[PDB]
Amino acid sequence: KNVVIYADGVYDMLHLGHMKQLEQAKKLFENTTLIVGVTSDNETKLFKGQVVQTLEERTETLKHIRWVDEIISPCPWVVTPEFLEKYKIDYVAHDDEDIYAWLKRAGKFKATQRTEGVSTTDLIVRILKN
Amino acid sequence: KNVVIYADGVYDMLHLGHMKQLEQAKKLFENTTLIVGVTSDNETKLFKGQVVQTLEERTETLKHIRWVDEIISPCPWVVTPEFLEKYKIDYVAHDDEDIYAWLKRAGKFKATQRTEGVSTTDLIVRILKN
Repeated sequence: KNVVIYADGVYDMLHLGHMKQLEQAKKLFENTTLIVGVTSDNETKLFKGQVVQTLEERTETLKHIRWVDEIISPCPWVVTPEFLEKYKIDYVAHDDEDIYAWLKRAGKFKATQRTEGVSTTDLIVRILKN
Repeated sequence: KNVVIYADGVYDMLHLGHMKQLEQAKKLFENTTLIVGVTSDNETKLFKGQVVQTLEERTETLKHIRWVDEIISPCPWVVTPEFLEKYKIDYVAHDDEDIYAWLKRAGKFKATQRTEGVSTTDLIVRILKN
């Protein structure tokens, strides 16, 4: 009955938006194991953009999050069909050409949603006003 | 065998330092309930200083933290002997005239430690360097 969910991300400067998305992934089924993948510094910078926190710093915050059962750190930048078999992953949970088309084709994709404005970036934007 | 621990604080822009301190409070005994108190905006500003996040925002992040079992939000600014009886609190866990002298006199004080440099403040100080 237990369903293995895989949620990968950069998880830089973790905020409420990330936490609610992890909650959503954890609660996709009644009984789950939520594995979180944390992207490497090099690949994040190479493919996405600057990261504030190191891999070690981003990974350590995640172990304090209620919803997180297991962590793969660093994780592969691109999910492969082989990765799913290796870790017995039933669904990939991530926000939504389409690099997820093959997961949806297989019935293994579970969309999760981000929250805007809750970001550590925005909180410093809110300050300074004084 | 279950021990009720009370850890109050502002918990503004929660970072790894706060999370490790909550972990420490949760793990003071083999079996605990960790109650976290979240200070009101007014009293925090009046007695300590500016707060970035609202009470609602500081409280909501805490419900995502593995170690947190219960939340009192808002909490009283000053712990009283009556508060301990009301909530059946066995120990107050907080970093260390001495407003905690009466708790230590009663055997009800458990010191916990903060971590420096892990603060959201310092992370923006680390950036900008680019």
